[PDB]
Amino acid sequence: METTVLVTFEQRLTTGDVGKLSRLIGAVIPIPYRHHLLGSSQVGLDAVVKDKTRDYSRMRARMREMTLTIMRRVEGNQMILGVPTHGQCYTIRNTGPVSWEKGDVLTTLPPVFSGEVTGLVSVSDWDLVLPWIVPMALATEINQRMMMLALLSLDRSHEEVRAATAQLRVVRYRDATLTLRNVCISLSMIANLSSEVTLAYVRKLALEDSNMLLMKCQEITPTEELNKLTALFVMIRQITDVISEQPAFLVCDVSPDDKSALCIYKG
Amino acid sequence: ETTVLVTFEQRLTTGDVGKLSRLIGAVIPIPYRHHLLGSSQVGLDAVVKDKTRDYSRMRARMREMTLTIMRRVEGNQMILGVPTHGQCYTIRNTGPVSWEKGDVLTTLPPVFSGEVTGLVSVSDWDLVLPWIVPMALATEINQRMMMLALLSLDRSHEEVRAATAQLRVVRYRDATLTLPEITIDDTVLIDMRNVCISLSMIANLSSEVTLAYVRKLALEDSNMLLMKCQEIYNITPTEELNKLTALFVMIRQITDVISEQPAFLVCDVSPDDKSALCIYK
Amino acid sequence: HHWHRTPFSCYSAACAHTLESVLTLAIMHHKMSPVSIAALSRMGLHPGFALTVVRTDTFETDTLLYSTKASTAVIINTPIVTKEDRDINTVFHVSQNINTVEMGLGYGATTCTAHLRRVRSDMGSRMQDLFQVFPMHVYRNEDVDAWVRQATGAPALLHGQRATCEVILTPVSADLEFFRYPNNPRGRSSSMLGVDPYDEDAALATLYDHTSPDPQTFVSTNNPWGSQRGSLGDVIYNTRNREKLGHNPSFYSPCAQFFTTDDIINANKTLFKTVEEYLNRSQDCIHGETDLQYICVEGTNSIVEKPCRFLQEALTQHTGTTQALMESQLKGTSKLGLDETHYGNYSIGETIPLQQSILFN
Amino acid sequence: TPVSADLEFFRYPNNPRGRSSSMLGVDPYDEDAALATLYDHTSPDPQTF
Amino acid sequence: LTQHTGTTQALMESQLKGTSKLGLDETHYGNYSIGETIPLQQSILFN
Amino acid sequence: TELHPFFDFCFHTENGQVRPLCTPRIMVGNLPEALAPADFHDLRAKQA
Amino acid sequence: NWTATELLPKLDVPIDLLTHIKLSVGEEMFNNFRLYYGDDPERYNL
Amino acid sequence: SFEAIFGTYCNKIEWVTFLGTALATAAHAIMFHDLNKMTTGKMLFYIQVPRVATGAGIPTSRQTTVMVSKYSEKSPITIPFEISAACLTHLKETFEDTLLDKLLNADAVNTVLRAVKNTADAMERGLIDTFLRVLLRHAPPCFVLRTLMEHGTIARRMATRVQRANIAQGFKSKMLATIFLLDRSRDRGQLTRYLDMLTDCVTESILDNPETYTVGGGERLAGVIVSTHTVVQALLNALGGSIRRTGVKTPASYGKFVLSKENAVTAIAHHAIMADFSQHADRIQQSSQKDLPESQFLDQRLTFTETQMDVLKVGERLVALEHLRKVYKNTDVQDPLERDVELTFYFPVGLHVPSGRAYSTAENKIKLVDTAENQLPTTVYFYNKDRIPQRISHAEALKTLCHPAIHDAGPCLEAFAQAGPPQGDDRVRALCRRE
Amino acid sequence: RTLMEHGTIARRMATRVQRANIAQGFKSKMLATIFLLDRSRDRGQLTR
Amino acid sequence: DLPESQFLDQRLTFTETQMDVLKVGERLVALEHLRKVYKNTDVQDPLERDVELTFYFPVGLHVPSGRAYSTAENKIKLVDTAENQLPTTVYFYNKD
Amino acid sequence: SFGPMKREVMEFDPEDPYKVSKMRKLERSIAKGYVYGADHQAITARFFVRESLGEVEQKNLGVLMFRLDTGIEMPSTVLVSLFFLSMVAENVSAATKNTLAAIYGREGEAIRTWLRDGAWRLHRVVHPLGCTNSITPGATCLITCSMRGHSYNMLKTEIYPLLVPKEIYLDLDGESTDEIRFVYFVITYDYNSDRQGRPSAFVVVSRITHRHTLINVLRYRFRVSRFHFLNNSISGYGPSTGCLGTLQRLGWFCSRDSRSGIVASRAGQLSVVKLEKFYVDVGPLVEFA
Repeated sequence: METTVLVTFEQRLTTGDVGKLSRLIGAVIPIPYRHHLLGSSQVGLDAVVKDKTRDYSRMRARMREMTLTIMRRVEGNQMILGVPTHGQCYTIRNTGPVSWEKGDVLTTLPPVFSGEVTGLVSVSDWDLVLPWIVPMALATEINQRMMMLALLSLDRSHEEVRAATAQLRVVRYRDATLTLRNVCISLSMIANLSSEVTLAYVRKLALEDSNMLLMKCQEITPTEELNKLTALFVMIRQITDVISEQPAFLVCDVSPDDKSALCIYKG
Repeated sequence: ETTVLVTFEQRLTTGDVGKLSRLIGAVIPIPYRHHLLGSSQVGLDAVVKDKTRDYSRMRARMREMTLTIMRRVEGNQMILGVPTHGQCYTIRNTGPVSWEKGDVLTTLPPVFSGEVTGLVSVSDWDLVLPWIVPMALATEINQRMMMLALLSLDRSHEEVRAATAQLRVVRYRDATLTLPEITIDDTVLIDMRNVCISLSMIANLSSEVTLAYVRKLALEDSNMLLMKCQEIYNITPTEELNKLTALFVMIRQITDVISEQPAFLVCDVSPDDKSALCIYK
Repeated sequence: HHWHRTPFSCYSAACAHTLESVLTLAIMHHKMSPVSIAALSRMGLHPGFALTVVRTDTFETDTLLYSTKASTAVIINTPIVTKEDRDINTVFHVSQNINTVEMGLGYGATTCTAHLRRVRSDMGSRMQDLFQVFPMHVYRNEDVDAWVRQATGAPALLHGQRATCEVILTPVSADLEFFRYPNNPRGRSSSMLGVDPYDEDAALATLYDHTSPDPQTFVSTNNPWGSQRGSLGDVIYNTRNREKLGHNPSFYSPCAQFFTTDDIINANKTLFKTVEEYLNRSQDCIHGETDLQYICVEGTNSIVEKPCRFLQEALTQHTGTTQALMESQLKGTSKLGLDETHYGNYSIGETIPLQQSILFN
Repeated sequence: TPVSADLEFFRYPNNPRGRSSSMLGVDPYDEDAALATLYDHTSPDPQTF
Repeated sequence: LTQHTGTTQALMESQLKGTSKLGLDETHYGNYSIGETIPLQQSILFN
Repeated sequence: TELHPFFDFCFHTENGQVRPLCTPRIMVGNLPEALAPADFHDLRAKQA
Repeated sequence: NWTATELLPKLDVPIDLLTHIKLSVGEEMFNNFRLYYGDDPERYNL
Repeated sequence: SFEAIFGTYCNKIEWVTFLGTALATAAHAIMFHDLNKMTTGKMLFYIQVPRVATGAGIPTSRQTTVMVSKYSEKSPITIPFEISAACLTHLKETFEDTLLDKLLNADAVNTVLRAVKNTADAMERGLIDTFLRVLLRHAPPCFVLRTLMEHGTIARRMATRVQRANIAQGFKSKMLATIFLLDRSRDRGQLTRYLDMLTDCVTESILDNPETYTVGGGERLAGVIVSTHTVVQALLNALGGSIRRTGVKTPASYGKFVLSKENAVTAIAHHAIMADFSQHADRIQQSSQKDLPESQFLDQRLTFTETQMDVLKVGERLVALEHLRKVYKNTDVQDPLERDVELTFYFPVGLHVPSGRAYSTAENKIKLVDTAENQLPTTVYFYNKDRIPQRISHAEALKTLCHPAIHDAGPCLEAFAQAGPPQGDDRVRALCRRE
Repeated sequence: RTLMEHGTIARRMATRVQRANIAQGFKSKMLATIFLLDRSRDRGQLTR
Repeated sequence: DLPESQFLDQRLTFTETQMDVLKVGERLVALEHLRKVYKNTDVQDPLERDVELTFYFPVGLHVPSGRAYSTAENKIKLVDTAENQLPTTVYFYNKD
Repeated sequence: SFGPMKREVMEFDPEDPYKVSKMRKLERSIAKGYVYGADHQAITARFFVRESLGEVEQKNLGVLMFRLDTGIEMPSTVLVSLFFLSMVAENVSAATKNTLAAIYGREGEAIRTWLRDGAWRLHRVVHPLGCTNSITPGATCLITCSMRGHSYNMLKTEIYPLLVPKEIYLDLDGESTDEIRFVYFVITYDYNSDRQGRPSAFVVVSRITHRHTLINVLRYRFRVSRFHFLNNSISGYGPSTGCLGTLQRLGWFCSRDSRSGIVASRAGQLSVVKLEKFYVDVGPLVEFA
């Protein structure tokens, strides 16, 4: 019926491992790029989870490039996938740590190994590590905790600041508790430079005030002047690239045992 | 309606329809969205020949246009299927950017490096198509319009022109385009205010951890971003959650000032790099 | 913590007086700053070390390939059709699911390197700029950073892609022996065929136990600065250490196939699965349409690699130190084989006579 | 210039401009890359480097 | 094509003393010979 | 010991611990004669 | 299941070797083999 | 004026077929419509060992018996082929009397037909390509196979360290002496010797049909040498007296793998197949181990045709040739036999000769000047792809020297702190507190 | 000869590496293939 | 496919003439004296063709002394004169 | 021969986008009698709704449903109508607020006054779920809620409209034309004293498609809240608030069909705006300020 992506099992999938793939019939699949044949080494997110110096946001910058795809059926030597048509309903499988509820917007995130390190049907270093289809309001929440832990990561030498971090990685949502760098440089370039460059621009604009809002906005070298504002706006572009989490689903109703949920596919 | 049959209504040539026969899959905007339209409305050219003619009014105008895809060009009938939100469509390249598979495309008014004959100036009317740029060139070319409008606030009359020429040759992927001799217009000014207000609130919400993060990092680390940005405690995390979140309200808005509408998201790019399967209007 | 370290005094205690020790102690007072090496080699003054430039050379080559009669059964099926809808150009993808069950007992096929078509590499003497390889690493001082990046590394091709990498080595090291015979540029030959077919601790004893002897010389280490774990060859040219560190993965590095600890521990699986690994994971090629040398992105050919990952030796080409030696090599129509040493000089002969063979063809 | 290396330039055949300006390896149609090969010396040199 | 060339007649007699070949570039201290690319001296001596 | 030319490395038995020291060889002659020999330094002096 | 090989019938074929049959499993021309010297009583346990 | 549009000379495509090509004498192509339902295919082999003991007091082994399962590896293919919806539009719409119905009806039909015909062409050439890539990825190089034939024969167990050291020496010597073979000037007889060496050091497989792939005269082939353009024509021009063009019988159809009534219930019951099941079960109700006369891969009712092939004779073993650029010309995909092979070179620069033990051979040739530029071997010269001398030094090598990853020590601190003192008692003494 | 040896193997725009090898092929083939009658000649080499 | 294309069906009445042949590459190739159609004409045979070739060579080219040397020293033994030590002239034979 | 004759069969299935959906539905409608829910390009979902939530939506049909993230773990997901959160917003007249507070409030609701007015709107408790058709009154109300597409009777007999209440609509009714008309949904806060304000809700229709040109016509309306948004930025240092406004796509309709109406319910009637051909189409959140 729909779009088709076949996955050629370069590794030998034992019938018991097929028994685990035949349980994940609904589950999402991160595909690197839309093509009809892909290897099992392509299919999945393990090629993203792999570097000595690889940061959470950089993986999220990679996964945002990866096309979401949905498992259709596992026929032995092959995995059949469907790139989901936008706007249609899809039975995706709740392989995240969070129970879904009727009406919620679901966002793909890379799985975090903080207290919930997980693998799959692995043989020869390839498992099928599966992205946390997490609710959208918690997806922004998880992002904010990761940056604030990293903004406080330099001041480990204070125990009180370390006790501020000790509360911080405790993430608690409906029926679920889980534990959790240039992006924080990007946070700090906006925090410091907007403090200094706006003062010559508030006092000039505050005379004429159409929406009547510049009045309490005041209450709140031209080459180097633009050089600040260039490296102001481009760092604002860099953080907004890794903030707007591009929502992926809308669960209409949840199948019982919370394994699956019919989800109309959005974005 | 979706399928838009188009009247040419001008005196076209064989050399006209031969060009569109190879251009099947191009992006044409229509304002009215009937099944039957004429080429006075069909096409983007009929508003880029205005008399003021700055990027400030052309960009805000054509977000009320409705984009279509060129189909079935034989003789005098133009089938323009209005795309639906979220189906896969292929698009022929209208502007020389290779579109770099996997990213979001947008709508750029007109090249505005001169006035390009989009098809052929037929009866002194050409059919000019929008540029469809991969949203990085779109945001950057909209950034510099406000960069150089903030510049003209605190310059007298020449260090604008000595610094616009520094910033107008935008060397992007396959393209070196030109800022259109930046005219200070009020659609920029109403939104340059809210940018200056958005810069103000981030200074308010910067709660001395988000502030000092680079200035604490330069003492420990030696990074390329860290050295170029040299020239350029509290036990209240729950409050830092809300201040960072309210800071994220601003930066998702001040980017949205200079960003454009997300549009055709690349499925695949041909090795010819001309026809590009794309989803998501 | 002293500036003057021990070999100053332990040189001066046996130094030879009268106008040469007086000045050579002041030449031993040359700084080891990066900008000192910069100005030093800039004025041609040779710094206190000797480096070894390594280089790959890509040869586009006809490979003949015998295959025995009815070796492997290509089991196939009916090529089935699916239809993707791209709304004005619909695409019928068509597929044939095929397996290949193995041949017999032995290998029923063999590849033979037969005829060089081209040399994609130029055999050039470009340098691998670590300012571009590791783009993140700069100095803590703005001024020194700008001085270094204007000292070096702030569209054109005629012989195919340029190829290079780098190793630092002590200036004692025997050009008299070690460079005459083809080796590992790490200094200590780490060949996995020498070590036991699975023993990881024995393989680590080959690589980094320098109290264990070197194979194939028994002089246990030639470059201590670039053979040890955490040596200078190791912290830069291993991809494990290079990936602890911040680098660009795009660049090809002929050092990596020597200095990668883990990628040569993984070539310690059972002498025939060794060569099956050599056939399976030979997907580290060089991209075709690039000026310099960037790795392949998505394969498409299991190329035959070099004897490294298999024999772990790099060749040497003809290497005359002075043009006196080089013009006495190529005086008239002569070979590139003479090993000749002038007192402070050397001519390292080429192993595979490529300067003879490609001239012949 | 009298110092010019016969080793690095004169025993093999080369462009007597000193900088090799052969237009068979360059981006062919690109006149800007062509002038980068010919007259831009901040650009590297073909055939000798 | 950088032709057959001698800086000094010493080098030139070293090149063509007798029926010998040509391309011996053979540098002296300030004196240098340049070897011809095409053996035109040999081919015009021959044919 | 000789991990790096420009830097010298050895252990130091402090108060209960063999801590390493990565102390930079500041001059070119801080290398041993085992690595930078006497004739090499003299010959380099001639080059200067 | 190697009993399914050694107990059921087979197919008389000409074989080939690079080196040696007992080195084929120690130098591992193939992995997941079975080697046995005394005639196995396990195949008699059905 | 005129333009003279002359005859559009539509060059018709050259057809291929997998069984007609010479690679199918190494292949054995079998249709099996539940290959999309297998896990794999894992042929088990029972080998009675060649058994011998002897002597008095010689350590006599007991009766070794080997069983060995070989697996199947996939490589499935998908090409696309596109039809324009504007091309399908007139086949759907089909106007009344209009140039479109007269010509572009049949032209949209022919656009479809051309897509399917180039699709079948690409399916056959993708089958060519995948079988060639399975051969290449499961074909170790010739010097490797030569060394394994030579020094690995007598070694019974897992190989000894000394033995595999000589195996490494054998790979080294055979690779250096035996690289770029046709590029190296070799005699006709010596190339015949090396092809004898190839076809002897390779191992002729299990499946062997007396009916197919025999030359007219009952003379059966033994495989094929596949190659590219220049190497094929150089082999032909070398061995043209021995290479005789002959029509060779080839199967004109595919083999079949069938699932029995029994065997489907077997695959349902415990998710496996034993091939040739009823041919086992008749042996069950007979005396058990009577070996089967027609295997599932050997009972093949293959139709047959002939194709003109260039066979030759090496090792008294008839070997076909293949010029596979006949199927790879004008195709996008490069030949997998046209193979780039990179090789890594090293050389020293700046490397101080130890002057105490020094000397000068070739001082008869060399007259260098007594300057320390000459006395320190500082720069080093070389030839490029062509004979262009190329000078290298620390001055050109400044791009790797002055970088701060040299003058950092963080990872080096970490490795030296982790890898502690080795247990040499000189070190154990030298453990000290001074700095 | 250079074109038959390398060029039509690819079909796209000629690679920055490949056309450089084409230039080198012009050099080598021209310097070995200029004045065939005047250079040394076997009857076999002439027929080849 | 058009079985009669207009270039393809150029029917030509046939005759014979004694010509040269060669069996090269199993592709039969004829020869032609073109001199015997350019005999005693003003227009020369265009296959007879001047082929210009550019030749460069240096003169007065100083060599740095610290890397300078002298091979062929068994062949040469100059007068120790700086007229010999600098290049000033450059010698080369003519056509003859 | 073989290959191309098989590919004609996979080619010549023309005139339909797949002819896989339409043909294979018929071979199961011949099998099972005429099947409903199959000639339906729009997209629905059946939801378990209690009797205390069953009202309004039951009687008058075609109206929004909203999920709650109520901060209590056991009933954490309460269905909310667009009529229902009129007892939260500041826009709604207190009579109009207490009209529908007395419809819902009969002994099964008024927690949801106290855990929406009290447990404030963070504009993340509400989720635009969709619009209704075909309520199932029984032991449990079972609402078929449409997701993408129109709300309509089965048998395609009547397009169910969108029942927008009047108070939430006319304060951001768009301009007058006859085109297609997108329905957006806007939550605006007046940050005055009580940590969120009285979180004001809006159903806004506009011809404008683009994002920042749409929030600019909100930058006209909401200066009273925007100047108060700037106020608590300096009225509280350390404490901050969040978003000023929150925009999301909710659907569209045909804009000649925009006409007023009324629902005829318990506790009096309620003046609404009836948007007839309402294609439900939920969009993403646009947090702005």
